[PDB]
Amino acid sequence: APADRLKALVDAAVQPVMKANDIPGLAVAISLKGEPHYFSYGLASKEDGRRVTPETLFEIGSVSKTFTATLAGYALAQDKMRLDDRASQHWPALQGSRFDGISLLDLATYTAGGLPLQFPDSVQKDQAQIRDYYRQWQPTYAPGSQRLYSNPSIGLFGYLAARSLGQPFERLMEQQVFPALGLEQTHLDVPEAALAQYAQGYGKDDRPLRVGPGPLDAEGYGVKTSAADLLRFVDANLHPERLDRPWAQALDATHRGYYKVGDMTQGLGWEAYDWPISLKRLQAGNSTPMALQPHRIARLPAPQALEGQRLLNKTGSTNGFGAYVAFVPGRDLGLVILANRNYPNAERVKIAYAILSGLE
Ligand SMILES: *[B]([O])([O])[C][N]C(=O)/C(=N\OC([C])([C])C([O])=O)C1=[C]SC([N])=N1
Repeated sequence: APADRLKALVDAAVQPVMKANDIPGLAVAISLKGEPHYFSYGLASKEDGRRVTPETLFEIGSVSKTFTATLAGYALAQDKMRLDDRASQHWPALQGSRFDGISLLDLATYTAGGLPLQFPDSVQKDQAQIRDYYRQWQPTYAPGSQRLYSNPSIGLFGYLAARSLGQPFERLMEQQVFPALGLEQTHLDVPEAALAQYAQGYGKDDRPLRVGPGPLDAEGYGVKTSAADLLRFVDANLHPERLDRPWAQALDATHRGYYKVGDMTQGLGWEAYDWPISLKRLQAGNSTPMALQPHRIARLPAPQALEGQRLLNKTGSTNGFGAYVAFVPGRDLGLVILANRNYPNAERVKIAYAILSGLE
């Protein structure tokens, strides 16, 4: 009976949304009172008929920001940086720039003063171009005052966290972070031996789309992972105490809220809501206006623990893919939804809300 009821709940949430958004393939993974449950739908590749499984690799886009935040949490645990550091402390090229007056916290939480959603098209994936972009950038408004969701912002946060540890960002993730979290199916650069698992992404007229190189891509949006590995990461977030102590502290650093915008409390990577909350309010917090427009923040007088009666979440998108992760610390409940079409955030949240409501 229980396996039949859980399958009926997840199918009822997923199937109409896959049909309505023409999603070729979708993987669900659920952590429920310490047990994993997987539901796999459709095709990883339409052309070769490869089916989605819990081992299929998807692009998770900005869910990568929670991994970037975890690396910064490790640098914090090691006393190699502090969130109140000026950004230019960690990169001499930025000395004398406006990054002398911008904190690592500002970069991590998109409050540096109007760093845009993307690097401009004039900035290619090239160390000198990225360096020169930051050297010349000037805030539109005071650092710390307005949230503008931004790849160059948290990208530079990750880049500087890696500099504080004295190694390149991609090497630290591969050699230290993924192994510490027990993640063997999680990649910034998918090995040749694993390419057979890499789903195709789909856009307009089913154009094939896998993410191409971009400036600070690894830090902002570069992770490819399976539903099973991403649920292992959610389970690490639900139980940091099970990891070796520096890594427990690194995860805990991603569960601290600094300010509110509407119903959302901003952490490092994770965004949190009170739980329960209406589906419409969870959709609104993950809406296009929240992501694309500047919002004045309401700063907390001290950092707030993102635990208990809360939902922590993150959306992630690339041209071909749409991911969503959510978990409820105080209920030991976690959810991953990975798809190979970039379909609306509101639809991702609709699936998740139906599942989380029915596990409740
Ligand atoms: B992340 O996945 O949130 C980073 N997102 C992006 O770079 C892109 N869109 O950003 C918005 C519109 C905020 C979103 O909802 O993801 C992006 C990259 S390629 C593409 N089609 N969209």
